[PDB]
Amino acid sequence: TAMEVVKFVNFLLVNGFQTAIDIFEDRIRGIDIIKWMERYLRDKTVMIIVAI
Amino acid sequence: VREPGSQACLAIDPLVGEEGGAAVAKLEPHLQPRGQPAPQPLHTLVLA
Repeated sequence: TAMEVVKFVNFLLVNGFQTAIDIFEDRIRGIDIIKWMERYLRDKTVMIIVAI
Repeated sequence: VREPGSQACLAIDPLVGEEGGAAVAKLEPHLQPRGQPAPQPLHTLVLA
């Protein structure tokens, strides 16, 4: 569901939500993948969306 | 008894800006093609 997720991220960014996703965060995600994931997993305030 | 006429509940619906939202753009580098006469490494040999 990569294409649909890109459309979904467009929808969220247009409406003012700062969405963090691997494809767009490639530069920072490239420094340390696990660190990048843990940054958003540890933060309680970040809402996580699970694309089933 | 009282009537909810004045105090009726309120529904909500965001004013989505998706209709005017910009799209996500993919970048592709225009490779300098080797199909076109691109240069090559000059592996040199010696005629002794």
